[PDB]
Amino acid sequence: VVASKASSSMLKIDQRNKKLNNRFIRKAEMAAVEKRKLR
Amino acid sequence: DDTITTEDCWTVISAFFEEKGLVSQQLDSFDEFMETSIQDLV
Amino acid sequence: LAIENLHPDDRLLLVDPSPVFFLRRPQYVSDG
Amino acid sequence: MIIPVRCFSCGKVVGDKWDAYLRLLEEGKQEGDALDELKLKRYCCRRMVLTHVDLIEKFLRYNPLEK
Amino acid sequence: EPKVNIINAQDDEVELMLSDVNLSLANSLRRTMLAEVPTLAIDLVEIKMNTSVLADEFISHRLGLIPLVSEDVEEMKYSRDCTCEDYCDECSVVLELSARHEGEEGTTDVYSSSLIKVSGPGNLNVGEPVRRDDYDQGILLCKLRNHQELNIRCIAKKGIAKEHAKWSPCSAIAFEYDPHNKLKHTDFWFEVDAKKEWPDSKYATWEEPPKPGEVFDYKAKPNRFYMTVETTGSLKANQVFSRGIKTLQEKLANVLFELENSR
Amino acid sequence: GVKYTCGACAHNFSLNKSDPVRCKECGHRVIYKARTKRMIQFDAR
Amino acid sequence: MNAPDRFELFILPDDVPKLKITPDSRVPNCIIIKFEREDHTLANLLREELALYPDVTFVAYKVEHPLFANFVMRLQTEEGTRPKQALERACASIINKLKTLDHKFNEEWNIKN
Ligand SMILES: [Zn+2]
Ligand SMILES: [Zn+2]
Ligand SMILES: [Zn+2]
Repeated sequence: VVASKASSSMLKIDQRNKKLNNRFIRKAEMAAVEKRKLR
Repeated sequence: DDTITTEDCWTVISAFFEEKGLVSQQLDSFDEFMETSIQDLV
Repeated sequence: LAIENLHPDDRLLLVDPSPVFFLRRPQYVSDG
Repeated sequence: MIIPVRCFSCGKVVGDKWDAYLRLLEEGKQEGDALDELKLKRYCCRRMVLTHVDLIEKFLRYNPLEK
Repeated sequence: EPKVNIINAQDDEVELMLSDVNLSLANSLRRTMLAEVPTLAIDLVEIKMNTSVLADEFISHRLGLIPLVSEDVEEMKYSRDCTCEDYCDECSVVLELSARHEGEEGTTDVYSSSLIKVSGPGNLNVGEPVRRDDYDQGILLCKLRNHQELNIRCIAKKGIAKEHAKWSPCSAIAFEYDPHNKLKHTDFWFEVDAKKEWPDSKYATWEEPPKPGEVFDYKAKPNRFYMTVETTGSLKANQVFSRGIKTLQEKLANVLFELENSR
Repeated sequence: GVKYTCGACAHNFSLNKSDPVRCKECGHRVIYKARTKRMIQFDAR
Repeated sequence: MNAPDRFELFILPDDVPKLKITPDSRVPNCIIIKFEREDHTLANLLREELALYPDVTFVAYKVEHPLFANFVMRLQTEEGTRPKQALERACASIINKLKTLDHKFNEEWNIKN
């Protein structure tokens, strides 16, 4: 393929952002559901 | 086990769209046609 | 190490002079 | 398609900060922190860089028509 | 009687305070700096070859928006006021860009630093594209892959932002007066309490908050105006301020000349 | 007299209004006219 | 297709005067001035300068349509003074104010640099 440097950088950014989203959004949702449950 | 969050549901939906796509019904119907229907009609 | 590895009392010393579920980090390739 | 030269709302030159923005995102900075580092204070200018889609990279993958 | 006080000063931005002036004068100064200070910008593009993936008018529009150095643009003439044939050295600056990708792999970026000044006014500091540093590459113009070339010749002319926004020296002019709302020029929307639902101004500490037992002063007028002028690099901030003042003076003098000539 | 360009291998050639419309070297059936020589000017606005 | 040329906002035609003054006979000592190729920038400045003069009893302006670059001013003065003289005094006063403002700005910039 011989990918460009900008495209490879964007791919690395996308992988990091996907991992960070999958952690943080799931943790926030768990905190919200436990708070709604304890009420 | 552990509970299932909304993010897990979106992971399952992502699996669905990774396997099927958005035009799977058209392609599957045409493939069924070409594979068997012409022979059966003949 | 990171903020998590910091002691909780020292974490309490970091006072602004929590993430929310509806602020996603932007992507470029998406999925599907 | 390619990063606009000026901000639509106020006209600040944002066309010289795309590669630096990608570099900062590569280093692990958050998008808001990266925009802060590039001195984009008004949210009109932050919108220009935060919501840009680089379509020229897809257009360049087709073979040239003249050689 | 008018006074000027400067808070922060930089090449590309100045934050000042105007006092003992009318609101109309400050607003007219803001409008003049936004729309009527002349600069230099590319206006005609001759395209000799363009085999990139971008349309010709796309690249021409991008070229128009590149800020050029306009320090000596006051000594230049307007193209329609020049008696010369076609374009000469006293009403235009000629720049040339030639880019190509060598090799069969990779991509080449075309930056505004690749624009080369070929001709212009003798000993005037006009025409060169603005650059923050010596190692800065400038504004991204295009991208080229193998066997794609760009070869253009541009003509920079003098103009004002009234004709097209590419000639504007400023980006945004912050403008503000009366942070504590003593003149009651605005009526604050609220749900419970207006005081704690509205953020404080950044100049709220520059003025004494009104006393609780004070009564409304109906004889007061706006007196102190805070403004920040941000430039695109084509001119320095002090140059923009001085040339705005000069442009307003020239407009007023033209009105006075028309009045005296009317007799 | 008139220049062309192949749609596949980007090869340049000429036609005399009597040859079949084909690429000389790779035999593609799709060819494109070359850009004119007249002056092209834009107003950068 | 029907868009006017952008330079028409500020370039004055050869046959169009920059300034046309007619009297307003309804009230004494009033004139109507028509400014061509001008907008709020000059109008508001002149109006709010003239409104502070003791011998000026009425001053106003209006831009009839935003698609045409012109405005019309109405000016009424006392019996002793003529409105044109008041307009000239206002122009000279604003020029002097801008001159001292520029001087003080240059002084402060030199001090702080
Ligand atoms: Zn902006
Ligand atoms: Zn000339
Ligand atoms: Zn061929």
